[PDB]
Amino acid sequence: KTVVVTTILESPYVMMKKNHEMLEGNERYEGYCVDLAAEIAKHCGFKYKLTIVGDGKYGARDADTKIWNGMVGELVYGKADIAIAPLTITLVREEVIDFSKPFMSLGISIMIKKPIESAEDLSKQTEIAYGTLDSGSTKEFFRRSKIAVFDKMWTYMRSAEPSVFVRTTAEGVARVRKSKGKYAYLLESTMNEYIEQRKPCDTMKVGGNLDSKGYGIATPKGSSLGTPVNLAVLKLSEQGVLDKLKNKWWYDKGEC
Amino acid sequence: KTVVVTTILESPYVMMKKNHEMLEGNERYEGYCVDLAAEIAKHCGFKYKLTIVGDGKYGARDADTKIWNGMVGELVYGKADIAIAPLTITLVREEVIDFSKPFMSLGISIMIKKPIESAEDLSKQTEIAYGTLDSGSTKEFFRRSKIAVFDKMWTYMRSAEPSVFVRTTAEGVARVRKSKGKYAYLLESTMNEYIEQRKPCDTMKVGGNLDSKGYGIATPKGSSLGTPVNLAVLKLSEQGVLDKLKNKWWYDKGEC
Amino acid sequence: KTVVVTTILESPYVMMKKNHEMLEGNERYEGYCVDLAAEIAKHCGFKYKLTIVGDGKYGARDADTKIWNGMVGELVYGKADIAIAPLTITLVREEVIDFSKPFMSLGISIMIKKPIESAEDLSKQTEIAYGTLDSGSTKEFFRRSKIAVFDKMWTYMRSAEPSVFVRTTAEGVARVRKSKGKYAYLLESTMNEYIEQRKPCDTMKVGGNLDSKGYGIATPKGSSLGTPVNLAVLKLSEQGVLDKLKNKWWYDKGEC
Amino acid sequence: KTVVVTTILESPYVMMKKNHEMLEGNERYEGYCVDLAAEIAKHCGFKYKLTIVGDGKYGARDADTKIWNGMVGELVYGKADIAIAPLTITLVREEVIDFSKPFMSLGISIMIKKPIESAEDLSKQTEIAYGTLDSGSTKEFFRRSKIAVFDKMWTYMRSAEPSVFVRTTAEGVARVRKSKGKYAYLLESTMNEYIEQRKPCDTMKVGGNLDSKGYGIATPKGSSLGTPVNLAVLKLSEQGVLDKLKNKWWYDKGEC
Ligand SMILES: NS(=O)(=O)c1cc2c(cc1Cl)N[C@H]([C@H]1C[C@H]3C=C[C@@H]1C3)NS2(=O)=O
Ligand SMILES: NS(=O)(=O)c1cc2c(cc1Cl)N[C@H]([C@H]1C[C@H]3C=C[C@@H]1C3)NS2(=O)=O
Ligand SMILES: NS(=O)(=O)c1cc2c(cc1Cl)N[C@H]([C@H]1C[C@H]3C=C[C@@H]1C3)NS2(=O)=O
Ligand SMILES: NS(=O)(=O)c1cc2c(cc1Cl)N[C@H]([C@H]1C[C@H]3C=C[C@@H]1C3)NS2(=O)=O
Ligand SMILES: NCc1cc2[nH]c(=O)c(=O)[nH]c2cc1[N+](=O)[O-]
Ligand SMILES: NCc1cc2[nH]c(=O)c(=O)[nH]c2cc1[N+](=O)[O-]
Ligand SMILES: NCc1cc2[nH]c(=O)c(=O)[nH]c2cc1[N+](=O)[O-]
Ligand SMILES: NCc1cc2[nH]c(=O)c(=O)[nH]c2cc1[N+](=O)[O-]
Repeated sequence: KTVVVTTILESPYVMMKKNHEMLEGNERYEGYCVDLAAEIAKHCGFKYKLTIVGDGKYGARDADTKIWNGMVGELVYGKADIAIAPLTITLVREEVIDFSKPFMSLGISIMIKKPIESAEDLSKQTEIAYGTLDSGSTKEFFRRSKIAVFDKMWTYMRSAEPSVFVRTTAEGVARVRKSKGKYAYLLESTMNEYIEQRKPCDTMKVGGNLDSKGYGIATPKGSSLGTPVNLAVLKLSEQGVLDKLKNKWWYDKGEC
Repeated sequence: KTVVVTTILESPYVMMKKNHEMLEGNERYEGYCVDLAAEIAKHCGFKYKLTIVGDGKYGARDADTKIWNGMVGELVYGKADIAIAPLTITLVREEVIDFSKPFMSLGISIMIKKPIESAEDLSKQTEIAYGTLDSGSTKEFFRRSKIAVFDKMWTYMRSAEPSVFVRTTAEGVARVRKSKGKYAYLLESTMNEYIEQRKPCDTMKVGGNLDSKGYGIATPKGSSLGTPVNLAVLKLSEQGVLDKLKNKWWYDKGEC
Repeated sequence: KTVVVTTILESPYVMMKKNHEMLEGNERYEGYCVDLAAEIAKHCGFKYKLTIVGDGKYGARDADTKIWNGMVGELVYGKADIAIAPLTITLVREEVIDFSKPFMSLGISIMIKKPIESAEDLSKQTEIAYGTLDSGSTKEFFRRSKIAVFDKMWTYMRSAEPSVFVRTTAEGVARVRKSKGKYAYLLESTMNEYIEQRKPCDTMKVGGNLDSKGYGIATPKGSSLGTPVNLAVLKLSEQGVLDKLKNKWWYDKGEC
Repeated sequence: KTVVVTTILESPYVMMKKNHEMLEGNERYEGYCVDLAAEIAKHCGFKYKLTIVGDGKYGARDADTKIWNGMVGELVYGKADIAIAPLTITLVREEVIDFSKPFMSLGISIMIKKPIESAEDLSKQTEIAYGTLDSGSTKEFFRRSKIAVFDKMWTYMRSAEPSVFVRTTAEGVARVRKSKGKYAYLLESTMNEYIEQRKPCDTMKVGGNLDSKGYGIATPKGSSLGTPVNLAVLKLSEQGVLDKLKNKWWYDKGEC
């Protein structure tokens, strides 16, 4: 039986090809996650079909009806057999599905207009503003923080005029590019570097990751693909395959 | 029942108390892993007894007799119920034992005396020598690496005189401090930062991580502790506790 | 029973929530004294309701009818059970009501626009004018002062033109910000620091405190709350809670 | 009946006169506390006899025997009717004896040789050393402290070579004087100022008080001298008498 691989459209993980309208099957898509799916299938030996999640969400549960949307919902309700996507490994998600070892390491990073080379410097000064997404995991991390630096950041951002929070990541990047060095954006390190390697190459990632997270390949609880996929990720990590794929899709196809 | 925790003596993970002669039980030890064990036991609501691994080794499979030693041996042969230590998540270990999600991220870094800011700069120049251990993860990573930069680094190291390889990290740091800016050490980033934060403060860490690894909490295969321990690790990571413990034993206790 | 906690509307002690219309009860208020009331009630384990004093006055005795107004009136005439507010510990108030040990220390300081580093520096020179409230504790302190510096300051202020006395605190701060370094304001050190930590940040605090005063928690005479409240104040001061609460509402929420 | 006033020999509060062996009665002693006792007696209209505490201690429980020593024990066991001394208002003492409102404000301050202004700066730099007494309430303040600055200074102090903690305060000021700018002393603000005003006038108090404490007049619990002495202290504070006595014994009799 062929294995359904649910995933999401997000550059450079999964992207729609230039000549995709004429293509069919798995050839309509390309990216880091497509190559990762190919490597996992080669390691384990199964035939797979790539499918994009219908609602285009990573996955969350509502306190009202206790239902999961997105790829986590697709996994828990039997619609998909495996999720190969930039899905963050969280406790709430891990309670309902099985996560492999993280195949990519990320964290919260600072985006500026290409000095302030760390988070504490940005917190101290008020000359350069900084913002976060209007609603997201990074925003909740800032909200529920204990360290003094992040507490000061959150007290500043929550009570600030104009609203430094931004609806969507694209609007935040646009704000950073417009503000001619006045506004800094806080976001995931992987997306930060991806945008930094995009035209017109006017943004730069500065400093280190504020926290540490990871992306995992998720399977339903009690699935037969859990253990073999976990060993596949570890094998690809020690072989340097995962390092090669990140270099290819972030830098070899970069534009700077 | 009292769960036996197998552990190795490593700084700042598990060091002897300054007055361990006047103490008995788990009060004899302190460090990062002692606090981690305390929090893991608090989450799962059980009592434990810390035990230092007698062989003093992390764990590997014998080439001929196929017998594991170290904490991996203790878990495989039922001499312990958990291994709360900086145990690297690898493939063969994952095949014999169970690993949790990585509670700390590490990679190969460069140690220089307090001109070189990256591995590319290190490879291009020949003024400064550099090497790794005589045998271990770093040397095997450089031996099998197909990437051009690390391939060039390895072919330099193999054909360099005097020999750039050292017998143990202690003599590696010693040779770094004695060469007076004429030697770089390729070691784990955690040990790099720790030695950086020690007196007399004559070493620094340059560049990013060459690869990416992780330390995980090990548990015997088929144990009932694996899932609660994994959830405890995820909860501690999301609450910022692991952020605090790393900063405490690396920077707050630092002498620089 | 429910304990009535009379309070005054003063910043940053008790101020309205940014969206107090949507809220009700004790969640409708915020500030230093709200947190202090929460901790005091937690120590003594009682239920409380925050009520703003209707007259909007701290409390004084009428020289004609000998009737107290404000929160001192509420405590004397049995309209409240406790007064958790910046109430100054004075002689007549101590004669009518009971005060705890001072939970915060304050004095008379100098407010200048961001040449003078002490009160005697103000006294010796004449270029910069300075004054106090037209009616209040500071003017009376300067009036009946036998110390040479304070006596010289007072005899300058009395025989000065244009008049150096302001109607209220807001007018004094405004006159400080409308003189371009040609006017100094003599006010309480707590209000000095507060206005210093607010936008547009064009005022500073120079020199030490001219005298010593304290804010105390006031309880009705012959009540069972006095001794536990005094012990609670002492315990909170010894634990550093009072140090933290001032830092939060003065500096951690500052705008400079 | 004459009132017994227990005191402690401590400059400038209580001191022995140059011609004391010739004199008898209350004339054997002079200082800030002697003048304060005179003012309190005049306000309350009683005659008093000044006595020095036999063991020369302020007061502390001995946990094994549960017996108070010093002037606190003198008051508890009926030996003395009032204590007029630099007795800190603490939680443990307040439960057992009665304290008036504080007549003097003090705190922990930094003593240098006349570089660094504030305590956070001292914490950051490791060039200048600093340490408190081998015992006393300053170490207890530092240990219980949860703020990052004071906690990090405490962790520096605990693990420090050579031992920066000092046996006695005189040895501490001697070490500061001999250290020629290398060692800073942390102690009470009042004693800091007193030593600053004495020959050879080489030490200087710098920065601000780290915490806030106070000295109070102590009376046995449930005694008729409580409220009158409290009112006397308040009246003397509002009359400026306490300011005058502080100036007289710290500066008017200073030597710098
Ligand atoms: N450089 S990267 O973000 O593409 C990246 C990140 C990571 C990789 C591999 C790569 Cl290539 N493997 C590690 C894995 C190895 C073992 C230790 C942690 C997991 C299990 N996780 S990681 O630290 O999240
Ligand atoms: N010691 S550390 O600050 O570098 C550090 C490192 C890591 C942390 C948490 C911390 Cl505090 N959690 C992550 C975990 C979170 C979820 C995603 C990857 C694992 C599962 N692993 S990690 O990337 O190895
Ligand atoms: N830093 S502050 O003004 O908020 C402040 C001021 C003071 C505090 C505590 C704080 Cl946090 N406690 C002291 C108390 C402690 C004991 C000695 C005097 C009173 C009883 N009073 S204080 O010296 O008036
Ligand atoms: N300048 S000083 O240390 O001699 C000093 C310190 C203080 C004085 C008076 C003087 Cl002179 N009175 C105040 C008192 C006044 C009222 C408010 C707090 C107590 C009751 N306490 S204090 O703030 O501890
Ligand atoms: N960077 C990819 C990406 C991955 C995500 N994974 C998640 O589990 C999630 O809850 N939100 C994410 C947002 C993004 N994003 O668009 O920044
Ligand atoms: N704690 C550092 C450290 C951790 C290790 N963990 C392992 O699982 C391992 O096989 N070898 C290690 C060597 C070292 N080392 O000596 O740098
Ligand atoms: N700083 C708070 C503040 C506290 C006060 N307490 C009093 O007991 C009082 O009689 N007058 C006060 C004025 C002020 N003020 O300056 O607004
Ligand atoms: N008068 C100063 C002083 C006053 C003190 N009051 C106290 O209640 C105490 O327990 N210890 C003290 C030590 C000192 N000291 O540093 O000599």
